[PDB]
Amino acid sequence: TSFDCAVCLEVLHQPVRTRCGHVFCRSCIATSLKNNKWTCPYCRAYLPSEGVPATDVAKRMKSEYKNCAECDTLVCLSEMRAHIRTCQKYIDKYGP
Ligand SMILES: [Cl-]
Ligand SMILES: [Zn+2]
Ligand SMILES: [Zn+2]
Ligand SMILES: [Zn+2]
Repeated sequence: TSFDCAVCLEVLHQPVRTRCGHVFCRSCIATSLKNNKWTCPYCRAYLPSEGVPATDVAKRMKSEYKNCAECDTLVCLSEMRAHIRTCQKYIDKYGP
């Protein structure tokens, strides 16, 4: 599915595309590179940088809605991170 992150598996937040064509949350690939420099955490390809903002994916996420996995509220994908931040059922299940 075009809208999940290949490291955390949640709906993408600020999607970034790496030179190898993998798409991750900006913070997810930033933290991966902090620990294991110059490597894609999904396919292990050489990365000279975090990548570029996946503005095609960000655009499409504005016109997509999906149910939160934990409370079933229909949420816009662009706003899903903000939803799970304060979703009590999510917090119940995964912790703060
Ligand atoms: Cl709803
Ligand atoms: Zn992520
Ligand atoms: Zn990759
Ligand atoms: Zn929820």
